[PDB]
Amino acid sequence: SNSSQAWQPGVAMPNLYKMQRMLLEKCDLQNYGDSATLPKGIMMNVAKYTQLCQYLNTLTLAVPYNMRVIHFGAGSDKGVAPGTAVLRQWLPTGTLLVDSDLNDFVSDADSTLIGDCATVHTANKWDLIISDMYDPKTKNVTKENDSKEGFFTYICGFIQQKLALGGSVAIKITEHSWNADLYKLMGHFAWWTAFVTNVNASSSEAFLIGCNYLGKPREQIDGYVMHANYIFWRNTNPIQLSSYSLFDMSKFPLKLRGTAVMSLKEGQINDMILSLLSKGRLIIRENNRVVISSDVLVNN
Amino acid sequence: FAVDAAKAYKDYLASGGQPITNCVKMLCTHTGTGQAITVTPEANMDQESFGGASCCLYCRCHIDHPNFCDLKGKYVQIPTTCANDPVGFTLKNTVCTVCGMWKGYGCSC
RNA sequence: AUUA
Ligand SMILES: Nc1ncnc2c1ncn2[C@@H]1O[C@H](CSCC[C@H](N)C(=O)O)[C@@H](O)[C@H]1O
Ligand SMILES: OC[C@@]1(O)OC[C@@H](O)[C@@H](O)[C@@H]1O
Ligand SMILES: OC[C@H]1O[C@H](O)[C@H](O)[C@@H](O)[C@@H]1O
Ligand SMILES: OC[C@H]1O[C@H](O)[C@H](O)[C@@H](O)[C@@H]1O
Ligand SMILES: OC[C@H]1O[C@H](O)[C@H](O)[C@@H](O)[C@@H]1O
Ligand SMILES: OC[C@H]1O[C@H](O)[C@H](O)[C@@H](O)[C@@H]1O
Ligand SMILES: [Cl-]
Ligand SMILES: [Cl-]
Ligand SMILES: [Mn+2]
Ligand SMILES: [Zn+2]
Repeated sequence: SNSSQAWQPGVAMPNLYKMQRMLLEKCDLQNYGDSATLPKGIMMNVAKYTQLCQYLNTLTLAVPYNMRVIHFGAGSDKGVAPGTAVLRQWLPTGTLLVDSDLNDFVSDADSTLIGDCATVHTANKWDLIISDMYDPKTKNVTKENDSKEGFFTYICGFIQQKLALGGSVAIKITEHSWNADLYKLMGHFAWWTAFVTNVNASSSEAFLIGCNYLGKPREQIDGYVMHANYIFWRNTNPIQLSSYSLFDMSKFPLKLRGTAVMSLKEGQINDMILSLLSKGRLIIRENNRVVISSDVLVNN
Repeated sequence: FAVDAAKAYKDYLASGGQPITNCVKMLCTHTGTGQAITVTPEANMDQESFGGASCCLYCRCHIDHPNFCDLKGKYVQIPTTCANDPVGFTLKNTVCTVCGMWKGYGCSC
């Protein structure tokens, strides 16, 4: 924790690593499992989400009035939602925040949906999607590390159908919890990266961040190759655990930019509109009421 | 009939019961207004800020609220000397309606 | 993955 990156909230995958064509190898971190020293009484996920938000503060996120944020995998074994509490602290006052999890939990969100994420429906679009979902069965490694389906299939469809143009995502992955189609969708944003929090530098965990959704492929990404590139980066670039950025919260709140919100048909999305989307200066979606629901399977 | 969750927790603590854990403590500047319940963390140098829902006995125990939940979606500031039991502090204390701080910890109403 |  003496390298200049130790004062940052975390480390983003460098561009040259994204341009390689590596074969998938076993992830082997020299500090695997080591614990970070956190400020007294601070939970790991408050520190982790604080560093994710500090990093998102450096990107061109669109931040309109009445911003809409949905948080998947917001519950925990503690029965509370530490990540949601940090999102609520970070987002401008008045931001609509919806969260969800397979298991019941108490939340600071405006609305909470309990059930498999595949049961969640919304006839509305979102400005920011955060996912911390992880399938416990991913720990049972009995074969080749292949692209995983489950909630990742739902997240890819949710991004393609419910993310507003100009919107952004942060989706948690790990060495074994990953999806090739999700990496491919990162090529549908103005910019993307794999971000590792400094407090969890000893984990293969990263947040795949898509910044400013364009709804069309800007670059063609092979998801198998890109995950192999991600693991290669992690295997050859040890990151020192660091909680340094957690001590300066003076510039933490996301700045309300009042980003313009417009409704436009796909036939009106010209290069001038794409430029505004790419700079975080425009959100394209309806501004109707937010309605959400969870499908309930009825059994006798 | 009505189950008095509040008295039951006060009695539990009096008999040496361990305080409710997992109240979500937030990272903040500790240069805030110091008010009791706020839309964002406002802890001063003598307080800790916690996510409201995690400090509400009714939310945590999955019980009906005695009324609407005034803590859910907000942040509660707890004196650092009492931060070991945020749920207990929110029950045993009251907020000065005018000032906005806890009675006996900055104000008196 | 929900550090210690
Ligand atoms: N298919 C699915 N649908 C919904 N939630 C799922 C899911 N698969 C896994 N999850 C959830 O993903 C979560 C991973 S732990 C999340 C911790 C939480 N983000 C925090 O702030 O502490 C678990 O709560 C698990 O129930
Ligand atoms: O609920 C109070 C608290 O101090 O209990 C022990 C740990 O669970 C802490 O995170 C929590 O804030
Ligand atoms: O706060 C800025 C920090 O980052 C700088 O790049 C230096 O590496 C470090 O000495 C400094 O404290
Ligand atoms: O050109 C790409 C640049 O703009 C993107 O929108 C990102 O926010 C920024 O991190 C990146 O350096
Ligand atoms: O919602 C949280 C629960 O589900 C998660 O998948 C974890 O495996 C489990 O430990 C936790 O109690
Ligand atoms: O525990 C290993 C390291 O991680 C912590 O988060 C701190 O940043 C550092 O002081 C400590 O040495
Ligand atoms: Cl799968
Ligand atoms: Cl910001
Ligand atoms: Mn870890
Ligand atoms: Zn409550």
